[PDB]
Amino acid sequence: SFKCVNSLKEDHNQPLFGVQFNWHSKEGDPLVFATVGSNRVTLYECHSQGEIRLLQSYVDADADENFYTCAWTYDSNTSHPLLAVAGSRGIIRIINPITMQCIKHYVGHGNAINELKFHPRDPNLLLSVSKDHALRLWNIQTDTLVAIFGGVEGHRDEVLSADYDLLGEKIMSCGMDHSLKLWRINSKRMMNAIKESYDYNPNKTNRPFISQKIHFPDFSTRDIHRNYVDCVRWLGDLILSKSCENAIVCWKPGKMEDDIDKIKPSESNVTILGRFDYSQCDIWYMRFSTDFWQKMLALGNQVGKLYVWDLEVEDPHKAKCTTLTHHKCGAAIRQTSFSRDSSILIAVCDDASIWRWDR
Amino acid sequence: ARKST
Repeated sequence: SFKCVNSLKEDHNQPLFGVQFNWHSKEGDPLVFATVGSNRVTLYECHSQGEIRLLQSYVDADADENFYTCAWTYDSNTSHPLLAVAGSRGIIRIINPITMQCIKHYVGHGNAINELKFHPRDPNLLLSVSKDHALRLWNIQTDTLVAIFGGVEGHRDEVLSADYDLLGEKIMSCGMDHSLKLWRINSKRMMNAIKESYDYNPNKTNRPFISQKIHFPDFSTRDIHRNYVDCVRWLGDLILSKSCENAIVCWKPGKMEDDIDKIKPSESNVTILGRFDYSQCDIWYMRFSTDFWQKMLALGNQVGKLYVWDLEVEDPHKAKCTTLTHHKCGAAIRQTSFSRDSSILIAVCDDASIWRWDR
Repeated sequence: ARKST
């Protein structure tokens, strides 16, 4: 049971394109989420009786910046959390969430960054996906660009989403060219590059750091969706992905029995294991999310309805759907986020509203 | 495909 306990509206009236709970917060500290929209990022604290305590924002000096996405990590030496933000200017900002100071930034991308993700096992490895058709992997410890995943066989239009698998050995990306593409980062070459990125200190050498140019995916398919693929997530070795066709497909590369690590780039088949249908979500840039454990799946649609899927069933097609509505919630939900313990679900909207659902 | 309605 989720019940709606509170809502609010940010003062800029622009779309909130993203929301992330900090899953690296300390034991005993209150639960905290960031929202991104307009040219800002804002942090809030969850307290009892549905209260959403407004903390502090970071506002970009450029009036024309528009933040699209954010991701949490932490400093690897001090335990302290960090929040990365990015959007239309194609600039990644690493923000100290306590003071909201911009610690540092990365340029390179030829255009808008549509999503950011951190590696599940290495808090320094930041993946950005761009409107310039490419993904980039950054080491935010040594401030190095580890690799660009692109080229003619990479995406031929905007990359909209990507996700590391559980161990962070491979990436799956999706975008406007209707395709989902796989990029392994556990090859000798990539493990070497990450290692070399850690040994790099510009003060102690003469060389620039050389990026990898990865121009070939380890698998590709245009067979799942017939429009823009705007969100992707690993579910073990299986994939969850959506287009703007009111469906989330659960699928895998190759045939039913094929091992994901034995899939070759020539692979021609995919296997569909289920599809979760819903209504009125035919605009693009609409992201579902999952809880920490991947027991559930949340997606908002374009008229303010929420869909939650219970994934704690023995095959993906057996997922149990439930819905959450509120008569005052009628604007489009761009993204959802669960607290780490899944007691709270947050939805953020095109009219700048923030909706809080408690279990 | 539109980004918004």
